[PDB]
Amino acid sequence: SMQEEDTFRELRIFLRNVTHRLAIDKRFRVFTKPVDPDEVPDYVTVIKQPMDLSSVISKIDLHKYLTVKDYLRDIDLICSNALEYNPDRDPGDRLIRHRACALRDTAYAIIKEELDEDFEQLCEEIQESR
Ligand SMILES: CC(=O)N[C@@H](CC(N)=O)C(=O)NCC#CBr
Ligand SMILES: [Cl-]
Repeated sequence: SMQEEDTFRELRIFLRNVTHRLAIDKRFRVFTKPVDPDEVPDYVTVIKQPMDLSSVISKIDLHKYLTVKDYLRDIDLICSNALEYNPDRDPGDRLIRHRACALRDTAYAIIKEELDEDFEQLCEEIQESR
């Protein structure tokens, strides 16, 4: 229905705003664009589902997220990809892990404070009805 389409549009506006707030944070610059294959030729071979915030915006606009849970799965990938690709004890890898964990924690904290649970439940029930 049109009411359902209005629900999903509101979801996309909410998700674009959360993603923009993460993307303008200087800590998260490395996560704003795909990894450049030049600098990192082994990336695309180790990490089977690369994800970054530009890809998340593209997904929102392609109507790929019908619930906040689906969006958080991709935020979780940005975090877990960095834990997997940069697991060493040296400071460069520790800094990327701490930034990727902080992204994830920040997205979850904004959603805890600003997503109404009944709005998410509605999205879940429309998605399940399709
Ligand atoms: C290269 C690397 O090992 N670290 C990555 C972090 C990552 N897990 O995507 C990085 O900082 N951005 C890509 C580049 C380059 Br230069
Ligand atoms: Cl830096």
